[PDB]
Amino acid sequence: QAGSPRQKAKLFHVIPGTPVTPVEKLKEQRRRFGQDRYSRQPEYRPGRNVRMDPNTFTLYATTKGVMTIRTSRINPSYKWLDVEPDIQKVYRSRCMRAALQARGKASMMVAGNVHYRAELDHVTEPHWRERVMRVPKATERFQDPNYFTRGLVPSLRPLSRYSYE
Amino acid sequence: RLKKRMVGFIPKVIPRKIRNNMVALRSEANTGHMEGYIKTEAERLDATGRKLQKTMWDPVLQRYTLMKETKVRGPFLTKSNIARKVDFPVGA
RNA sequence: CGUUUAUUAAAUGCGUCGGUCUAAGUAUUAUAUUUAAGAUUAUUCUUGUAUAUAGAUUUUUAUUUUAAUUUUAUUAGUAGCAUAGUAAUUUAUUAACUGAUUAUUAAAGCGUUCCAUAGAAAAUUUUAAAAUUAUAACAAUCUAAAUAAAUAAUAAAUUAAAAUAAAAAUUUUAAAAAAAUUAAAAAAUUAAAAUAGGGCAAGUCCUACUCUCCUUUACAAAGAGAACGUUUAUAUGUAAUUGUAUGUUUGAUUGGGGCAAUACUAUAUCUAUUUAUAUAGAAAAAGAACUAUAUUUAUUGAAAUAAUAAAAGGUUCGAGCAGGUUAACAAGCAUUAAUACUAAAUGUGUUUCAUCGUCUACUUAUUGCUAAAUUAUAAUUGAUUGUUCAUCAAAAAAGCAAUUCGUUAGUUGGGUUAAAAUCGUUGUAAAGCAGAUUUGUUUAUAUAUUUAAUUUUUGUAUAUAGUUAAAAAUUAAUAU
RNA sequence: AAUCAAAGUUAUUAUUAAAUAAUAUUGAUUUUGGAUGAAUUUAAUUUUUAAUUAUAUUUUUGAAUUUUAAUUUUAUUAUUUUGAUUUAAUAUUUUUAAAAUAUUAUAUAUUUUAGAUUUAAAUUUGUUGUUUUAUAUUUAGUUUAAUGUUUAUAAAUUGAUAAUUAAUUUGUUUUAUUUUAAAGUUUUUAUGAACUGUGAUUUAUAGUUUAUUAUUUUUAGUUUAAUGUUUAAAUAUUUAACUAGUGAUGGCACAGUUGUUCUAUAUGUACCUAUAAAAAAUAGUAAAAUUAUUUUAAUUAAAUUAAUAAAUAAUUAUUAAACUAAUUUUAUAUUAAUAUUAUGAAAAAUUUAAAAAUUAAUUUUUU
Repeated sequence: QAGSPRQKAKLFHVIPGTPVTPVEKLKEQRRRFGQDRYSRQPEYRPGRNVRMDPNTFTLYATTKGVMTIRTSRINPSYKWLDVEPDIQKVYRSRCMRAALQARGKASMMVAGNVHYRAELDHVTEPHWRERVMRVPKATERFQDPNYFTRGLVPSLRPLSRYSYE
Repeated sequence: RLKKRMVGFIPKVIPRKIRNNMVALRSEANTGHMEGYIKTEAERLDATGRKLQKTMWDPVLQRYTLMKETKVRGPFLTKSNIARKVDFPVGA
């Protein structure tokens, strides 16, 4: 019927968890133009100190620092790329966290544990399902504009309605 | 070579090529600048009988000046872009 | 009625006819062609070349050239006539893929048609010496030995046989497991062959035309008080001999994405300002346009030319594909001097119901396989044909219809070399020997498959069996 | 039946070849004309028998390139009088021509039998010894400089002017080479009309049927067939056919982008692709080859692109490198610089596809 081109490799250009300069493409994402239509949703949305390039959806860090992926607590399909700027802040803990757990003195319930995050949130915020599932009535989503002039509410944000946690 | 007109993906339409879709917004300040601009569908169709106009940074002057549209092919500072002399409201 | 390199509806040739030519040859003539004589006739209609033309192109059809796709009237028509076919009928033959006749919508014959037609090639009838089947049937000439001493080919052999499996292949090896010398005949294998037959790759060749391009001698302009030769300009002619005419999957596709295990052959689907780099031109500040198989190097498209040269690699196969009662089957791609189907001759291992089993000959066409005639009618597989033919299939020799702008292409018919001293194996014989078949090896050698008359036709039932015998198909078979 | 492994010396004879060398040169191998000449004529403003010390320029963007070197100055066309010198090469003919081991029913040379078997090279694009070459003996048989010692010094930059606090080597100037064999071709001019075309050329040496001078046809050289098949023949033997030429095997005449053609792309001297001659055309883009044993660091890869493979990654290679936490006191081929005519991966595990294998796959891949 026709031909086809080869699908390019859209994968990580750093190692997640390790330090990162800004001139490194953190991930070269598929601007999933389904077939060069103009609407896509990238796999790894941008995170802390990470800024997305508009054209090719490639995440470039903005400040040199250790990098990481934060899988969304709600849906583990939607991930952010966090770059936390301090490289010593994590290195000087890893060298402990990996020196403690060698002597068998580190606890495995750490937040950073991959398989614990499901339970970690639930120890602290026990009804977080209901805090994101709750549907807001159009009254409270647009709090009385007079409360903005009377100054009660610091600033009305009517479009920020979605709980991205 | 022959094969002067290609046939793979003859694109339906094509924005750049349409009677006046790409227009050189040359500057009304006759500094010879131009900024090629494709008229969007807001003006692709003849919504504008008037010749397009815009305000754009005139990089020569370093000032925002008018940009009157004009065909992209042609000398941009002809003996027609000379402004008639005038004595300003300054001076003695 | 002559004449030819694959030898003829090849090309000649007389006449008619078309065109040209009255300052080099006689305009009932000679140039330049198309046809073909003889006899009947020679139809309908035009889009382009040519002519004429008026600055040229563009226009433009007295005659001519080429054309007519439903020209198709005359005329013959299954015919060298694109398939459909062995055309349907009739004959003819025991049997009619023959051939001839009738008519007649012939895939798209057709007026240069058709008839007439002689020694040719067919089809009958018929007769007949070639040794035509049946059929086998040496009279003749063609020794050994003695002598002279060449050729193809040659990696080697002590194994070559033989059987079985194989794994890429036809099998040849490997392996297993088996067991016979020198001489001459045969051709099954080694390469018994040469050399044809393919198709692919890069290279070159040669021919052809509306689209590419010079050297080009023609046409037109101008310049010379134009006395004629030259030079220009504009033109570009297949008369022109240059180069292109692809690549990938098989005939479509050439882009950048995406979904299909962050595999992707093109796999399967879809999308879309996803953009066409450079160089000359175009835009002169910082801003910009055009176009190319969209990585983008070249300046048209076609042919078989008997195409070729240097290579490998298949049509006929250890595996594939599409059109036979729907479905089992002819058989366009993965090997490889195996170098066409059929016939002749000559074998073979299988396998197939109750003894037990496998010899039919013919007609048409040589295609292959059926139809069908002989009362009754050839089991199915497999390996087979360099020994033999060539009928088919077949390489510009043509021709018909058919496709092509042409060169040409594909059906159909007539044509068209088909071949070397046998070394190894192999096998048939032999080795001059013998007062004698034979212990065991191992066996070309085996009584019937073109049907009669007996006799029991009774048993059984609407007709009637069964051992046998005679005759017929007429021939005998032992290495120490 | 049968084997059995093995003879290295002729004998005898003497002034060429090749390059080189910068002095001559009207055409080497009998005696022109031999009437008296007319007959023995090769000359013209072009890389020519004339042969030229640079890397910058400039240039259809891509095969195009540097100007006196000392004005007659020596780079200049060359031998007898050292067998003319030198260095390389070396023969060629005459007639020589040789020798005494392994069974006794059968795989392959070792003495003591048994064990033992790709013949090699290529080709294997692992369709993995894939059907190619080799009779043997000897001779001949293929060109990328493995090295830097004292006079002596280099090193960048803009588009352009210019700018050069911009930081730094090396070199008494290193150049030259580039495989081997092999086409069809292709162009440049010389030869050929004794074969064969066509032009032209012969005006009556046998038979015969019919009234006929036309016409049947004796017809031993020729449309067929057998034999022959490196044959007696690079076309002959036997034979069928045909045969009536006042219009033709034949005086000489036409020649190669062309003659001739009763036209077959046929022939023009035994393949018309004419011969002959002169080239280095191309052939790495699956042709054939590419010469020296005993060695001393490993591996594969599979992506961007292709009017479909000389180019790129990745691999491999040559040369060279520096020791960044991770652990044992373990274990680690990571790189740079250059050289590089390559598109397809056994058995698995699965995945597309009528596949009837191809395709993806990814670990193998023997000195």
